[PDB]
Amino acid sequence: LESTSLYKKAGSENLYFQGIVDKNKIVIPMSEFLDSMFLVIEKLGVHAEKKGSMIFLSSERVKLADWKQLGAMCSDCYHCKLPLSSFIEIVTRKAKDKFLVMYNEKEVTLVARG
Amino acid sequence: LESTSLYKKAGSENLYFQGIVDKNKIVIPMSEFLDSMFLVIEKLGVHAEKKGSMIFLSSERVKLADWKQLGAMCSDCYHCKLPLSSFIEIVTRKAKDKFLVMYNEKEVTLVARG
Ligand SMILES: [Cl-]
Ligand SMILES: [Cl-]
Ligand SMILES: [Cl-]
Ligand SMILES: [Cl-]
Repeated sequence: LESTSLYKKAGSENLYFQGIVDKNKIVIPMSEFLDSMFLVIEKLGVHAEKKGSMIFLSSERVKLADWKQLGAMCSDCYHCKLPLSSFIEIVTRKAKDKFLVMYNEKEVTLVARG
Repeated sequence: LESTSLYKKAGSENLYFQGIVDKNKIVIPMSEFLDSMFLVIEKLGVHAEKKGSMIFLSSERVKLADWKQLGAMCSDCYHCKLPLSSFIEIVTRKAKDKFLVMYNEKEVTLVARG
């Protein structure tokens, strides 16, 4: 019931398939990265959309208190927005065990740690 | 009188001095990067501050129409805010002639093109 928790469980399998995979990095185009990450939380009834460099979240069921706790700007329990970079940092938190995460408006780059 | 124009004129000299400079990359900690970039526009009376993952701009003199044109959310001609990533992309536009620009909450990395 915390939608951000769904990221600790979803593999980087998503990002592997969608990205360009090298020995020591994976590069994922931004729209494909965001599409995959948005789809993860769609199962708790949380809808996500990008407009500009902001991510907008809204939910019919689940409260978004976890997103607010992590920095999102919410108008109520069911509607929040947050910068693209904050969204990327949140959803890749578990991937940081194995990868440096960096990005720009074009793409997300995960570099194997070492 | 367009404050974003001041970036086309300010060298990467700033970033070299503040960063860790290697043969094919420069890595600049975020607070030092933003401090240098904020200082650039301070000369047209534009004040800049980071809070969360947002950059807040306000000006006593110069209008901020150029920032608005580039995506900033403005309450009037003299007050705007924009996501950190959008700010980074804007201020490094001229550096993109020589460098890939990428970043995260920790630091900005410029990789020599080639
Ligand atoms: Cl954990
Ligand atoms: Cl857009
Ligand atoms: Cl130009
Ligand atoms: Cl802060």
